[PDB]
Amino acid sequence: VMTISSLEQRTLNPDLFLYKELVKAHLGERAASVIGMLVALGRLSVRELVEKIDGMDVDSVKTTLVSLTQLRCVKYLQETAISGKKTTYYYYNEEGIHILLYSGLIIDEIITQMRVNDEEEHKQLVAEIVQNVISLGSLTVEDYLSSVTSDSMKYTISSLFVQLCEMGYLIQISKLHYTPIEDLWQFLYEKHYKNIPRNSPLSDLKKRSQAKMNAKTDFAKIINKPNELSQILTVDPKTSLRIVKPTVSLTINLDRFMKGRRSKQLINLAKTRVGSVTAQVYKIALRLTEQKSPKIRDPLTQTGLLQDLEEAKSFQDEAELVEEKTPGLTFNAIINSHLKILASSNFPFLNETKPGVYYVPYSKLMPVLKSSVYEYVIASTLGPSAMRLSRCIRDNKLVSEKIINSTALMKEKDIRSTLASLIRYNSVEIQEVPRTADRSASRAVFLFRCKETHSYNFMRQNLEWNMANLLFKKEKLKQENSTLLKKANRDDLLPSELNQLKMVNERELNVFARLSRLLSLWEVFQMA
Amino acid sequence: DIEFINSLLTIVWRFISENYSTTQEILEFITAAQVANVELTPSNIRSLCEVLVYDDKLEKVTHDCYRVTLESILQMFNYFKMFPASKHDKEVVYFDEW
Repeated sequence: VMTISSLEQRTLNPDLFLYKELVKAHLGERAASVIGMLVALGRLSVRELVEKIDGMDVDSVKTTLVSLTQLRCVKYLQETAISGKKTTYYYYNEEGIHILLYSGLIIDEIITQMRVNDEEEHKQLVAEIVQNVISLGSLTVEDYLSSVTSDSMKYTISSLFVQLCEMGYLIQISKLHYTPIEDLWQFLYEKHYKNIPRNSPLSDLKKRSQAKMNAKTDFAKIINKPNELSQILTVDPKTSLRIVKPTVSLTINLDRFMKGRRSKQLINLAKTRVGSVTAQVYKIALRLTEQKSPKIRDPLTQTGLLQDLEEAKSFQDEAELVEEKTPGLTFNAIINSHLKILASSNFPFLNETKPGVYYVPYSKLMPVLKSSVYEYVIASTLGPSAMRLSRCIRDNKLVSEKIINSTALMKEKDIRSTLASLIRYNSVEIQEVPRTADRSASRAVFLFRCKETHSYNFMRQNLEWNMANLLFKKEKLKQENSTLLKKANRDDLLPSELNQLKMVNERELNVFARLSRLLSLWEVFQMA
Repeated sequence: DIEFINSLLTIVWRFISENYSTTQEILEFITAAQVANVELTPSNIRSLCEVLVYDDKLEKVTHDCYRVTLESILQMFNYFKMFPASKHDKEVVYFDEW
């Protein structure tokens, strides 16, 4: 009745409308059009934009294009065909809009982890600098340096600039860094398939080894190019201190921001399972070791190509051995007593040891991290009953109600009630087995088996539809009070005008804190 | 019959806090004979073991025994309280499909 229950919007926009929602708050109108269409239809051409919508031909497209490129909201690729001419295809780029969904959250960790300089002018300084970085989308050093006032200390803001290069965070602008992982692999696959001067028709399987191995070493140099390079940043001419290259520009990065929050999730698991002191000693280790830790960067070869059935491991364990290599080899050598209490107690998480050197595995750590958080979700959502039965399916696997009723807890009827509450949304599935009848009819045997990626994805439905109505009715709160807000802006009177002024601001503060909260929940669920 | 399933809701209450523990079948061999109402056989060795096994209670460590960590906070992620707000919007975070 009256549809105000928001059943209208409920069914039809999974993923999708997420994107053009955020860019609408960002810009709106034309900007939401192109991206929203860039999502729905996927790969898109310049001329193709005009055809569909028909609105504002060639005036809007060229304007939106450069607008999307500065903030790099579009993945760009150009190539040609055997026939001739040229073509330029655009993709929805990475999860940039997620960075626009981040903003201050990134700047938060930027401010907090910038310690080693105690409570300094830095707070007002780089907050002005970083806000100028992300907003413009790209920053050249000299043109930015020109914005700084004269007859003052010029290297005060450059006191932390070369310190902005730091370890992680801001890196240089490089070339093709924005590029489809599938396409760059195919472009790098050239000079490989192309390589043989009619050599010899022996051992066709050697074409495999040739192309692959040569592509892997050529892939490593490309991905480690933005990762660590000291050339540009560490330049140190005389008559001064170390000063970043005035020519080469910079950009923010996924490295330590996605890492810092991942460490938080580990701390939350830590702090839960130990004291506050143990979490700190485990923390000071993570702060030094976070540089060479792939972690969030883990698959890196996954998107853009096949894995295998057979050779899947020969791919996977090839990564696992380099996930064996770098954690074992490079990381820190041997308060060690408080490490031993972090040692003797291992399960669930980490503290793997080699003779002479100890370090945390980045391979086997994730499964127990996914377990905990997920089990805490069901614990949070439903009562204590729904909790216990989840693992009851996870101890052994795929069994009937016979040994379940026995081994679980107490009562049949309530179990059946929470069984259908558990089986309500996916995640245990159901079994297809007959009893003697070969799919003929009821009374057949039943079992319950754990679900892979299905019991995950329902937390990926929690991604958008949480923030959706959250941000939307916050935006609807704007246009409703829009006549008031414009009056407030011009004023920057009456008893009742100040009332609704505090109203919206209240709702605004609480809705943004609610954005970041469940944001922190989603971030851990995006992997495995 | 009905006498069953109601006997496991009592004797397991506070014995937890008084438990490092050792041998894990001794924990029952302890629990089996106690309270003078006792308990019968190894049928209960695998009972309180594999029933309460999940969601804190006692942790599972090698050489067959039980540890304790995060239940001490619950008996006292955690601490959630003060919900809900009375009216007008927010959350739900359930069903709705999507």
